[PDB]
Amino acid sequence: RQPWEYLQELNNILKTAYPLLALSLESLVAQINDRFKSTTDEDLFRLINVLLIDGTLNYNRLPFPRKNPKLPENTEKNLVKFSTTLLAPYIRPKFNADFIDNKPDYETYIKRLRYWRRRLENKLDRA
Amino acid sequence: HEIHNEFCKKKGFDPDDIQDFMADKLNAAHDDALPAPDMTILKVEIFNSIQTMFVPSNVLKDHFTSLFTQFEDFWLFRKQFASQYSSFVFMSYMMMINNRTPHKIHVDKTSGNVFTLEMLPSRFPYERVKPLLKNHDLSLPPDSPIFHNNEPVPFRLTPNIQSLIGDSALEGIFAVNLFTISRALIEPDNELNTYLALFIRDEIISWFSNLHRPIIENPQLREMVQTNVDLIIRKVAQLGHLNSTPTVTTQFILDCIGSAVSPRNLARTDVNFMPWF
Repeated sequence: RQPWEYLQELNNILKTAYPLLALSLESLVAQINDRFKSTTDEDLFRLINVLLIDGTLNYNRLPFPRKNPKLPENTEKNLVKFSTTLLAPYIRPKFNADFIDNKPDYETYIKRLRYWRRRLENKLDRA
Repeated sequence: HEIHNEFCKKKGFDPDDIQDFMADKLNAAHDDALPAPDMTILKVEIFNSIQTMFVPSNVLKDHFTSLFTQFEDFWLFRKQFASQYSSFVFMSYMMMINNRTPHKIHVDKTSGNVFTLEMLPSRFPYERVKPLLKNHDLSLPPDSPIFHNNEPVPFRLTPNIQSLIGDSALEGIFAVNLFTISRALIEPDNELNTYLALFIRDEIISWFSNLHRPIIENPQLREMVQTNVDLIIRKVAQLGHLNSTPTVTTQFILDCIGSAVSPRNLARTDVNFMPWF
């Protein structure tokens, strides 16, 4: 198959001619890719931010005329997937305590997300 | 967005209270014995209530006057902000890029340079939504790619940006640069065609590869590309066209900024757009 064949041919031509250049550039790119990975609190912060903008975006989609709404099943399955894709030891027993006890009802869910976002932004600002 | 958050937290608010206020005042009128079945008048009056109770239209200008230690610096900053925001509005208008929320617009506080991230154009799947006709002005037996804009406003010129630019610079620097850019792009005898052809074609290929129907690969795809290119070139040449009769240059641009700053259009957009700021 011609795409990866042509890409490996171009990489081989770029590696034989100028080998020192390709070596230094690949070592630089690899060290940036391994060492500038974000920590646990920054990943939790960006996860809570994308969850909060999706919650306030779906709450304004006119789901109902909003008597006392409830969460859809796909958002709950997405966040129970994200809870297993979170950090294991210490984030999960506190993140799981905020969707088992019927905290998702589109009002305490957004209030919980705002509380967690404010606490995380104060934690990252005291770094 | 950072400037808006500093203004909200300098007082006793946080900008999710704006969403809470519009949700409560929009939910308090769906009830029985209907006082407002019309959503537009209620949306306009809660827009004015947001602009008066929470965020006045002098926040950005006051922040930037407090930012610089001299008025020469603020005056030169505003003089460059008007030209760079005119270029940003042109880049948002041509190629039909999406909603420019105030966290996607970045400003350099040492030059006045404006740029934006998430420069993703809006491609609507319908060929059905169009003020123009389907058959005669353009011929497309497929229907998927159109490059259309969804927003009520033609671009983003909110009250706070308009109070920062002022009245003299919005008339003499914003609209005139927005006119001369589109005049300079249609002069050089089809460079717009040559750039926009392949940069539209890659967007068409990504549009047919995002949704899993990549099998339509034919000169019909070139017809889609040329149709979208002619549409974008027509909308660009609409700005820089001066009439044969004596008419103010920057008149279509002034009508566009009249339709982009009216509260009857800014109230009909989403709350993540932040039309008050």
